[PDB]
Amino acid sequence: NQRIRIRLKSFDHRLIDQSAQEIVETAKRTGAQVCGPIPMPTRIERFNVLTSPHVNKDARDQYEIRTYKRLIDIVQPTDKTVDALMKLDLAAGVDVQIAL
Amino acid sequence: TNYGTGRRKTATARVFLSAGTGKLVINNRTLEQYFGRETARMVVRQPLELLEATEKYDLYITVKGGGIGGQAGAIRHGITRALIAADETLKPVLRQAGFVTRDAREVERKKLGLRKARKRPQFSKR
Amino acid sequence: AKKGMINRELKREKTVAKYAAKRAELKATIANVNASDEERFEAMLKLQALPRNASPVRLRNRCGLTGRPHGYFRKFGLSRNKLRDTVMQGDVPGVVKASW
Amino acid sequence: ARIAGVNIPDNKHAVISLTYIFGIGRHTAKNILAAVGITETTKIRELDDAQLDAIRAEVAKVPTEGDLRREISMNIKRLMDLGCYRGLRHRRSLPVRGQRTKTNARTRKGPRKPI
Amino acid sequence: PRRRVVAAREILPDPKFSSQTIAKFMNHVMQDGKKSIAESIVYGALERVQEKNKVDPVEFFETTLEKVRPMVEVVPMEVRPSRRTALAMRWLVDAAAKRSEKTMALRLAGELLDAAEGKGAAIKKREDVHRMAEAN
Amino acid sequence: PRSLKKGPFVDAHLFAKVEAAVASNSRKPIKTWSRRSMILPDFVGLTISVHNGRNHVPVIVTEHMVGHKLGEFAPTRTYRGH
RNA sequence: GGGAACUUUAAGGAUACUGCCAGUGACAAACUGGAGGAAGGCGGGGACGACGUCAAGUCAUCAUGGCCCUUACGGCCAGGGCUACACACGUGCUACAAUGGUCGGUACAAAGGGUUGCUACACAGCGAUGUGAUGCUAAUCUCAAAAAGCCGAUCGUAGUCCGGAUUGGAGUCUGCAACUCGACUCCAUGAAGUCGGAAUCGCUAGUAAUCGCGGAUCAGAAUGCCGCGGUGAAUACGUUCCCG
Repeated sequence: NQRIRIRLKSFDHRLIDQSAQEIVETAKRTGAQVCGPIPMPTRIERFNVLTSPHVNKDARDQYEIRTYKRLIDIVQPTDKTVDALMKLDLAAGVDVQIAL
Repeated sequence: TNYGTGRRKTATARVFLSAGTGKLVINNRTLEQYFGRETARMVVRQPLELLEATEKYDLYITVKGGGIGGQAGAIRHGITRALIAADETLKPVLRQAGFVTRDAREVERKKLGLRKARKRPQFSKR
Repeated sequence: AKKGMINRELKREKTVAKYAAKRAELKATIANVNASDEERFEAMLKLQALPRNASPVRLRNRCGLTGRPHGYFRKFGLSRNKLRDTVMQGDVPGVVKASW
Repeated sequence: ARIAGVNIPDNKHAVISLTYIFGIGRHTAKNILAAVGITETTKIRELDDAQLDAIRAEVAKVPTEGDLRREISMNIKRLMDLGCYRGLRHRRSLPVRGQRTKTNARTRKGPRKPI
Repeated sequence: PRRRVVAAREILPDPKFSSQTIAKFMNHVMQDGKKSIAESIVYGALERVQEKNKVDPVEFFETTLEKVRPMVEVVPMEVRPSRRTALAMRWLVDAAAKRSEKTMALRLAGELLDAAEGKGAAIKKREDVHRMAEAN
Repeated sequence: PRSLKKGPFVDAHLFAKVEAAVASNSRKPIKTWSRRSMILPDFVGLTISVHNGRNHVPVIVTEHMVGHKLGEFAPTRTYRGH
């Protein structure tokens, strides 16, 4: 019943999808069964920034930043599975959390 | 037996249509308990009334999101799709009635510098 | 901003850092119900006897590059003038122009 | 009927009629009626004498007209004599609780005075 | 619009009698989107009229509307068929307001019943409009 | 106003001066900038020079002043009409 | 327990092109109508601002040529002011009521925020709130009650059971500290106002109107600003007149 839960967070959904694909392929190689990847709801934060130095309240830039989240479940681990996951390299821009 | 999905202004309706004798239930409630204003009930009942078939089917309906008008419209759309999924030849009559179309109108966003989607603050030359 | 105002902000931050633990202990003693009312009054007097800059309500957020005191955006630590320029040339990760 | 020295309307409910006495609001009226035992929807016209004196006894327990007006006047006069900030505002007939006076002070000031 | 001709919007018939006249009258009655209140008022008025006399509401209403319908607006300009119904329902709405019955549905029912016999504030509205119509 | 569970607020130096005078019986005014200190019953019978922004105004404390702040008796703005 | 159907979540794809039919146009561009289709002629909205104009705005975000001050035009502190008040204007909010006010019962959202934070629940208080205590680093727990809506009772056109300014008294919370100069709660008070002159503003559809909800700034302090959904209209014959 040793279940491994992996949560991926990023600011770039292509990067996060690449990482999720790499992880699921690495696990399927060692032969443990996988569940996911499951996409969690995205968070969106918006900002309004005045562009003129002194006075134009109607002249503004609207920016945003998104946080993408992916969930991966590992069931029936093989001994090689955890070692392969730990030897997996850390891609820049993607945050990975592993819970047992 | 047959299934239909309806959508109208952020409302979504799941409709299960079978053969029987006219029971109707929405979110484990009757039509009169669920909808208080009678025009919503007429909107819900329009498809079967237009077919003269209100005593030959059982309807099991779940609905979520939106307001009363949106939910009534979604339920009507779902009933139409469920009837079409039961008898294909019925579609011309429902399309003539106008029940097959998915209404796409939705709330417009507020815009920078305006009070609303279109309303503009009061202007003065002097 | 002038250099004096920036140094003033630095001095207040240093004072707040220096008096952090004593103030928290005093407030805990004040909010403690088991202690005698004489003890609570004494703690109130000691708290009122600290230097003014020890209190955090006198700190003002300023831009990390220019020291501007208006338009702060806690998330980035930059005022609007520098935030616009830094975002629009790509040095802020994940931030893009927003449309919806 | 005459209660506390004024004639309250007889064709209204008691909770609305008792509010016509200075110093009694809706909350106090329903409190008095609940304390005595009359329903809030009973009109004054269908109230017998005994319940009328029962209401009068309860109204005797709160400052209503002359005592209350005298007390308010004394409070204002004390501030004006003392000469604190609120007393100065009362003397000059200006807002007392910190509102703006550059515009929008017409309730205290009265109608506009032409230059 | 300096080049275009914009087609007149088409509104749905009412769910109860399937009458576009009733639907447009309801839209004229409604204020700020309270269609439920407007429906209650209009349906109550028609029900009251039907109780007073056993006549079918759709032709009852359209007959009274034809009687109140003006041929000339207010200084005579000439108007189109839609304008006829427009100002007819406009005047019909106002008279019930200054009537004195307790509920708006009852007030409107009284106004319709009295206009059906020519004794309606909308009726003298039309009469005055006509009296200025023979002016020019 | 200030919550009763905390009690009145008086500046420590002003309280020290007042209690010193009252333990003694001195009569010259007590000069202060503490416009925010509350008037306590011990203040009665004393003259306090309260700052008002540009000057020190003398205030002779009476019984009814108890419960006010010192600044209420030293106005800060000057107005005489338009 | 279980299922992977449905809703949803979120990545990748398909689809619309006058493609088909009937007339027009000119023998074209284009224009008119019909079928199928979720959608038909640019389906709706956003970002994107050509060559140029106004010695337009910003030396107080910042940088910078020149000029000026140097025991002071630099620097440190406490108190006060930016909140004044015979008046005039701009932008808003709340009303003048019955398509409404109050009371009781009962339904339906979207988006967003939360670890020096949001708090289930119990107790205390009329209430703002306080004490104990539980979950949450969040599609997991929480802010949170949507409001207008529907059913019933009452009020019966009154300056009122409309309106909620101003003032007296008593409190809570943040904060070293609410006098000048905070927000909120309770009792009392109950102003103008009965739809607004000459004149003038916004809007062509999920729009106007109306109803509630969230966030940045922020110890505390929105009727402003930026967003979200609910209910949901009327009218356009035309280019003389006004403006660009």
